[PDB]
Amino acid sequence: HMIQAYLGLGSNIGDRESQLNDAIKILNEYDGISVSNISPIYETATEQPNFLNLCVEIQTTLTVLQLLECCLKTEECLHRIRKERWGPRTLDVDILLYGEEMIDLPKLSVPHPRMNERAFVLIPLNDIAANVVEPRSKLKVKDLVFVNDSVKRY
Ligand SMILES: Nc1ncnc2c1ncn2[C@@H]1O[C@H](COP(=O)(O)CP(=O)(O)OP(=O)(O)O)[C@@H](O)[C@H]1O
Ligand SMILES: [Mg+2]
Ligand SMILES: [Mg+2]
Repeated sequence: HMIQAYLGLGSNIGDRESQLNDAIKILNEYDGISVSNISPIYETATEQPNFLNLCVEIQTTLTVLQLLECCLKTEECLHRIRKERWGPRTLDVDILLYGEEMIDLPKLSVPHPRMNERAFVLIPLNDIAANVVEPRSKLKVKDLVFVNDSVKRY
């Protein structure tokens, strides 16, 4: 049946905003995934560009492992098609939450085990998932989010 999940997307190279918008486009077009909500974008502040990050709410009929493959194929797709002969990767797609489930595999940890210490994740996530419970801490997102001045709305 249909599960609600949250993804975190980040990019700090090229047309960063396009990367993010293209990742969302691709994800929305996999079978078993539809994008139901999108956070605003945030910028986070040595000489390489700042990250843009956002969070995405999806409704999916996929298993969390199938969802992981979709995320990685999306990273892979955008990367392969980059102009620049080599360089740092263009896009990170991380699974933040999958229902209220906890998953501990070598290849997969959900909830993302570092989300709670990252404002560039929590702040955008709080814009679309304030009342969702993070099952490890058993706190809601809105109870975890904190102010961080280095994270600005873009
Ligand atoms: N919640 C999650 N979302 C996505 N990948 C995860 C994950 N938990 C574990 N992984 C695994 O970690 C591997 C690492 O890929 P990367 O994207 O380069 C880690 P990262 O996002 O750069 O750092 P981070 O995990 O601290 O954000 C993936 O191939 C995947 O199998
Ligand atoms: Mg990451
Ligand atoms: Mg990752």
